[PDB]
Amino acid sequence: GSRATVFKLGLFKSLFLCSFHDITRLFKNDKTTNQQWVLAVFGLAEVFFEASFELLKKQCSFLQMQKRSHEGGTCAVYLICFNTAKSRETVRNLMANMLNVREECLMLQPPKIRGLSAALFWFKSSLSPATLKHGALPEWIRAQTTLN
Amino acid sequence: TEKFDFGTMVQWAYDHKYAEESKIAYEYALAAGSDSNARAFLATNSQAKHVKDCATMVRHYLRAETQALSMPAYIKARCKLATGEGSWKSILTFFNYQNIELITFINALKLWLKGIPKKNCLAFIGPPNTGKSMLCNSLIHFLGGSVLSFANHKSHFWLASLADTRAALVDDATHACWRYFDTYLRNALDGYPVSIDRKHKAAVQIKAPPLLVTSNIDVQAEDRYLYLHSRVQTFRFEQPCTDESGEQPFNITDADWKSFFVRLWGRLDLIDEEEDSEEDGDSMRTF
Amino acid sequence: TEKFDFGTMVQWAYDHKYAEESKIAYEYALAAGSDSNARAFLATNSQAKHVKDCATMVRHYLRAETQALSMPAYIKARCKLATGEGSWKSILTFFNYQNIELITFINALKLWLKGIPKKNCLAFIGPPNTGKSMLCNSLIHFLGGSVLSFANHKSHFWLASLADTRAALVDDATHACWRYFDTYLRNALDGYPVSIDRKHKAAVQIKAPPLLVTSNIDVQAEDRYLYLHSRVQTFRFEQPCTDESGEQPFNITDADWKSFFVRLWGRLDLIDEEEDSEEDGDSMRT
DNA sequence: CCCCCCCGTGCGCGCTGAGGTGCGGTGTGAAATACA
DNA sequence: TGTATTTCACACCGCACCTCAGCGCGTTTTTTTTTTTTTT
Repeated sequence: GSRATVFKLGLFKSLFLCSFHDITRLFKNDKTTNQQWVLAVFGLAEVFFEASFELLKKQCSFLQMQKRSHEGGTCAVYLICFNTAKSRETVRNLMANMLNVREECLMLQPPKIRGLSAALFWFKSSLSPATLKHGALPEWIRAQTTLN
Repeated sequence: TEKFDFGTMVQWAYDHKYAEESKIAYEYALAAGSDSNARAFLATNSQAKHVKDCATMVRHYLRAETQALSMPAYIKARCKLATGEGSWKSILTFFNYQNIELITFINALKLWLKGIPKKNCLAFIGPPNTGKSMLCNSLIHFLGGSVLSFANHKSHFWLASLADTRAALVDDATHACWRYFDTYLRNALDGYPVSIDRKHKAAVQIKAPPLLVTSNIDVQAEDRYLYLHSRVQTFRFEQPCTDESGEQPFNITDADWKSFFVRLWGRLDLIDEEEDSEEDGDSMRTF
Repeated sequence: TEKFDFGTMVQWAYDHKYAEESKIAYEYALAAGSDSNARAFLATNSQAKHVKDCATMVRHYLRAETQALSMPAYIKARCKLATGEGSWKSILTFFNYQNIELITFINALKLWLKGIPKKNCLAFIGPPNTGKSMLCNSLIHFLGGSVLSFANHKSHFWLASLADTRAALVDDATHACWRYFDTYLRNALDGYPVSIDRKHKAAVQIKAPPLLVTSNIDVQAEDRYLYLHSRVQTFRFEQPCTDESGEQPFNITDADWKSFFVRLWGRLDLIDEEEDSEEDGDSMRT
């Protein structure tokens, strides 16, 4: 359980300088499946962040990961494109176990696939040397910065 | 669109500070993996001309960026560029090894850096194998100044390097070098403008930048160089130095110089004017 | 019918390392038989410009590629290119014929390659026709360096051949050459940057690369070179390496040096343990 | 269960030709106005 | 009911606009040259 709180949203914004709501759309039912997911994790240890990159690569067509911590705390973000569609219930169980964290430490919603600022978010992230990357960029992001 | 855009290439080349053509071409062809303008450039049948223009523009931007900084900003940038582990102790220990106070060296360094006339040349006089060139080469490496060579003084273009760098070094000045300074280049030690050529260029008249010389000859003792006693500050190096297992008992790093300048930003009296923008977005308006 | 595309032509040129312009022009005009782009080149109305631009682009690529290789990687790339079959036994037996243990030459190479100051020059001293130039020039040829020439020291333009290469040989340094080293290149043997000068150009300030010098004068016995004692490691080549009875028994082809390096990668304190996927990515630079 | 920042702009002078689109020089009459 | 007297109405045929990018597109003396001073 534990979708999110004013405190988790507040920390995300203080670190990434934009609202978690501006890069995701809403799935109110924990059973609806989808290949693409946006994940935010608070209080995650570095060794598990790095291990998750190698493990997710084997079941994904695309993956982009980054992290940002400060005085408040640490919180990473993942754009995950699974080879097979999964529900929030399933992804929640997979990632809490994989990252060695309580479910309350996570926030999960599918991506906002229409909107230039939302696409720019991922585009700008791909320009940092620290960002971990795997696979070909999703068409909605690519076509979000093209159009002649 | 896929049309190539030269401004982006110039911005990128300036971004990592690639100036020479070969590095620009190689690194850009490598970057062509994830740069739409790059994958456009590879197909543009006029690659060589674009590379030449990009290198020339980066050279222009960098050269006109360096010359636009007053001295304290230049030393600040050089301190920003210096990394390592060290301290000023690894210098003052050497000076005490040669039995000279550091306070006198600071009272000289302040004037030398300010370029004040008649006090704009430090001469380090010491017998061979006492460590002169070690300290001088370390200091001129930190100040990012060029080193001259009295070998070519038959060919008068050996001063060509004096047109850019802000701290010239002349190591192991013989009798001929001191006579040359006494007769011809008195103006530079004064500080009045001089004329200097540059291979295939015109004699660009500029003020003479500060110097730093090492010579066995004691100018302030001879009588032929009576007219240099009022243009040279000397420091005596007497105690011995490197003869031990290929490791000079003293080697001066860049961290030493960094902690030296930073710790003595008050005694050398280096500062800037009314400031309201120091740690901000660098003006990268070259795109 | 088939538009020209300079990119694939520069890719083809870099494929075969055809740096010079004339070879480009001739080989590509020959290849026009079975390469549509080459027929487009032949029908093109500005052929010479394309040849010149291709030559320039290939030169840029190759020069930058050479400059960017770290020293162990460059030794691997010079080990690949040396052709022939032989053995390090020639080096070992040459040395043991000069009564010099190999371990001495190793413990000198270990430093001389690392560029450690004050141990960055290896002098081979012995009366002539003793095998100095044999080993010294074979080793410089292996390292892809440039053989210098002490003769032109009347001009200061004889150091220009050190702006690029990573190993220099100064052959038969007489007293004049030793004095010149002691006076003007005091810095170079100390590893710190020097100021070389070329003809009709401007001086550049680069690090002094390693060196190999051959001389008949024992500098570590002279006194005016008291400074030179601390930055030159002497090697006494005394015995006659050349013909004992008419035919030189000893010669070091590139295979001998290559096998020497391959078997002595450990004791030199280098690293070529890449073995990444199969050999290397080496994808493309079109 | 709703807002604490992504975002620094436009191109070889010069052509010039097929392309088609339209209100008119001219396409020039059956309908349409009025005559007797 | 027969007939002089006229613009709208679909259009011959167009004068002439704007629209692209494949064709043209570049510097090299002076210094260094070994020459004879330039202490000796």
